[PDB]
Amino acid sequence: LSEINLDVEGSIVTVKAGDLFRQDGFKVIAFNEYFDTQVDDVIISHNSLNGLYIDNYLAGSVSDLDHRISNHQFEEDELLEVNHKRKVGKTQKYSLGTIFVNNDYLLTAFSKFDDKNRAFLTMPDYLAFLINFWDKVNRIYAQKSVSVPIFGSGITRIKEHKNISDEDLLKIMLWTFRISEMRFKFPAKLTIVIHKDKIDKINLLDIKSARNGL
Amino acid sequence: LSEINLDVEGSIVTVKAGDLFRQDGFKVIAFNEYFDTQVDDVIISHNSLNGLYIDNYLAGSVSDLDHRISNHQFEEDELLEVNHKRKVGKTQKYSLGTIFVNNDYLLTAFSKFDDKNRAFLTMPDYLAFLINFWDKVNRIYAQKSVSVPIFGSGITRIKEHKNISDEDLLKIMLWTFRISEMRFKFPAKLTIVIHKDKIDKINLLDI
Repeated sequence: LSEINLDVEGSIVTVKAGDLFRQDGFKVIAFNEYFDTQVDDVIISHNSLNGLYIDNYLAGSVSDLDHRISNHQFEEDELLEVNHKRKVGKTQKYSLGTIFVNNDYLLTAFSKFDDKNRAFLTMPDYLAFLINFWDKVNRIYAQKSVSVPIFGSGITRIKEHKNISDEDLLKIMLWTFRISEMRFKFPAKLTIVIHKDKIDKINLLDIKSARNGL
Repeated sequence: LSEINLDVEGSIVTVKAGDLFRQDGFKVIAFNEYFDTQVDDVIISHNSLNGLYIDNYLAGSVSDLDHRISNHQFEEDELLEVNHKRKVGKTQKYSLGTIFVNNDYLLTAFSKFDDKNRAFLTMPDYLAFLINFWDKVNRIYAQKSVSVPIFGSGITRIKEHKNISDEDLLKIMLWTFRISEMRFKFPAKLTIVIHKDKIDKINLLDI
């Protein structure tokens, strides 16, 4: 079984094996809190989806995107404090769930970076990113297709849940999307794209319950 | 029906109709971020579970409790800022999920208060409180009985979710608890208590 459609409180949500970059419509790439763009296996890694987007899929130079983000008008709440101590990498912190749209890609600030440029989140941070993100897309991209990976199944560490399964992350994503879409009467059309090789690990049948919040 | 036991990650979580104050073991009362104690229908309502506890069940004086909390030594993360502008009530703010023990009662910092002193939470606040709260009780009160109400099903307003239902709050509580106990060999023994007048609108059968 490689695809499932579920009714989540009135909206059809699709979970399917595939390649995110082959999806038509809006595609979500998970960046870090600084919206770093330097793929040198030091800040951003070449195996991440964040570095893979920049390496082979970004339109234009990395230097052009940096200036588009630097000269972008983020809400007063989406802008955080500036880490002047950051040695290697950008300095402006952004609040999780922040979205910078770039052609048909939604670059979202997902993971945090510690003093040792390690990608991490706490479970409260993870659930808070999801709720904020789901709010922004259901509000801004109502009725538009949005395709997302399994947030946090890559190198991002969820503190104290290092062994969390992609199947648990997937259920959480559906629980938090339900909480969000239930306040919107025309939410986004959500597709969760699972890497074709990882789909054999996940039992899509263990997830259907999350469409009702359990 | 009125009671169900759920096999959550191997642990049993009881959901029952009844009166929280009649439970054996630990009973959780939700306070605000300042741990205020002035039941006066402006900063703490006399109808809230917070008010009923202080008015009808607090063993000791409110002053004994305020001072005991003041002189209590929380963690460094649990102690946040100090609203000096605070026109009324305590000024020390605590991080949601902080617990102060008071006999067989766990007084936990749950709701936030605004300028008008409205009890409120963002949905990310609510989920963060639960994860931070569950982790504390699963670590400190492992194998001990902890009874709780449905957090958020009272005067507290979850922003953008003014009309969230008690059944939906119960569902959030149950899967945020699962995430928590996941990382504990011996979690706490959780009993979620619903008020008899609300088990009609909630179908524990569904769940």
